[PDB]
Amino acid sequence: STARIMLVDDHPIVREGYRRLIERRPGYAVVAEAADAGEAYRLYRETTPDIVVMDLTLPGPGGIEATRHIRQWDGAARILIFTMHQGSAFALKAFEAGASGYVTKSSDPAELVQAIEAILAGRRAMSPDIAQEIAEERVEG
Repeated sequence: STARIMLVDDHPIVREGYRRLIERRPGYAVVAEAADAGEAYRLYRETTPDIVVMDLTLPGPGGIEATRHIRQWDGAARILIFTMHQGSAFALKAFEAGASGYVTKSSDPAELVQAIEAILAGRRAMSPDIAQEIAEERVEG
């Protein structure tokens, strides 16, 4: 049940912590690591991974701008925004931009791999806290 992944985070050591987390789910290989949007686009084109995982916040343009760029080149691109920032604000955006998942970094660690798992399954991934915020906002809307 296999997969190649790209990580785009400007936090070189946390990035590594998350690589090691992702790779405990066997079959999953983190195949390119990027530190900003530019390097991301480049490496996407040249490894065309099964899924990219990106911060929302990047030195330069962030994951949402990043996501547009990549989708413009590859409309089927699977991107998971993974972030510390929350609020149905940004996730709606991220979504309207093409992201297939928006997960928060203080959710239960497991979230990350699950999300990746579900996106590859072909579904849209949302940690609880953001699902709650969006739903909660549709409810009083």
